[PDB]
Amino acid sequence: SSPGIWQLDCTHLEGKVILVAVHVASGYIEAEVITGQETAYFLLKLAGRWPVKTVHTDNGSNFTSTTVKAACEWAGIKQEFGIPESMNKELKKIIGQVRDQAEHLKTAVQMAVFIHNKKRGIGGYSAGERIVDIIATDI
Amino acid sequence: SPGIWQLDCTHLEGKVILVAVHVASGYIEAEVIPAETGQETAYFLLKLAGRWPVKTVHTDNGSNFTSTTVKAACEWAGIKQEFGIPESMNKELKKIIGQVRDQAEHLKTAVQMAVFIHNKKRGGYSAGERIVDIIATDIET
Ligand SMILES: Cc1ccc2oc(C#Cc3cccc(CN4CCN(CCNC(=O)c5cccc(C#Cc6oc7ccc(C)cc7c6CC(=O)O)c5)CC4)c3)c(CC(=O)O)c2c1
Repeated sequence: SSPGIWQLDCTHLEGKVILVAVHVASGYIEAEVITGQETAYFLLKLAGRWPVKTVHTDNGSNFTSTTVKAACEWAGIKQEFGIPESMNKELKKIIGQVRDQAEHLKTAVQMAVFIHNKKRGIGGYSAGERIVDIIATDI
Repeated sequence: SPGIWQLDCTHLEGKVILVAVHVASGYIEAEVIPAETGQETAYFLLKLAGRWPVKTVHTDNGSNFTSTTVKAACEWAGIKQEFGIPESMNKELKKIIGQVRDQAEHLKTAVQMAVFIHNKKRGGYSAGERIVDIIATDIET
């Protein structure tokens, strides 16, 4: 039972910070180029869109943001340390494939997210379909 | 109507709030645009299409037909912009936004709290469960 289990991490590119959330069971990702207020905002707007019940991070930075805890409490997210970067260097390759189609890094990040979530291998389901499948199976 | 959406704008506290509605489910996506249209709308649409099936976006004025960036995003992501929109849920949303406004320093935070409530509440099924139900019923169909 991992419908609402997510992984949260940072990555960096062109001197900017990319927050990345991974739905662990599906591989589905959401990201944004941005501190604690920013992380809390990102988590709230994630949690309004998917079932978000547990978020795992692997360092201490999110345990020291008062707004992040406030977001956790408001939305009912347990923020837990540990495990339930192949994804960040998979996201970075795609960002590289597209970087010249957009003026802003923002945009190239979101095109890369698009491709990651929509792409297949050939057959089966994309990450975007799996997360919907997982959730639909759930209720 | 799996990938059918309608896009509209609302205003609070001197700000603009882009609001995307998945017509069949009532599920909504919103964001406080710092500016007004243009590359803000194109970015919002690209994010949206990276998350959901977005095939047809309906609007009922001419504003989005005059943005080259919006047109570039429609064609990058495979979204047909279509005019006409044949409901009152900017109304609802601001109702919830008022219920929570004192819980957030920033209007955008309070908008996103309103989206949360609208999508999760009921009863039977919430908008958030329906859009998933509708989409999962479809992949297997
Ligand atoms: C083919 C194609 C397709 C798509 C395309 O698209 C584009 C584009 C674009 C673009 C154009 C212009 C501009 C920008 C970015 N612009 C926007 C505003 N940006 C301010 C951020 N500002 C906070 O993020 C912020 C600021 C302050 C506060 C917070 C917060 C919070 C918060 O959250 C909470 C959650 C829960 C709880 C309990 C509390 C909180 C709180 C605290 C509270 O409230 O109590 C957040 C700056 C940058 C982007 C292109 C063109 C291309 O590229 O070729 C393109 C091409």
